[PDB]
Amino acid sequence: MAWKIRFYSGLNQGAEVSLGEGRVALGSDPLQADLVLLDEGIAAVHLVLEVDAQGVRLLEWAEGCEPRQDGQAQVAGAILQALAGQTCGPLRWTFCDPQRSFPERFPEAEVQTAPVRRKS
Repeated sequence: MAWKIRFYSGLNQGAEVSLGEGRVALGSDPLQADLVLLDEGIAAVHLVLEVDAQGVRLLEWAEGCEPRQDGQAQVAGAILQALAGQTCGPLRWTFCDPQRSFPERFPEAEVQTAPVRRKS
């Protein structure tokens, strides 16, 4: 198989799965999801990827979430980077080639500091 995925959230924490070529839907509904995710806030179809030998492409995701890669919002059609930290709301995951190892801890990202404004 082409790639493997590791989950770092929810009841899937620590799970690892090898992926062949084609469409991969992740979500809480087993009728619609290739990878069943059990966590609060996971949609019936939460995230849809297209996998081939060359890489992993982001296709679709649940309303109310924004897919991010090391904190940066991604758009439909983006090619995702192996071993970067992927998030989509509650879901945290990464992927890599079968000949490489996953980090034990989810990849930390440098996020810019938020502005704040005191209320009164």
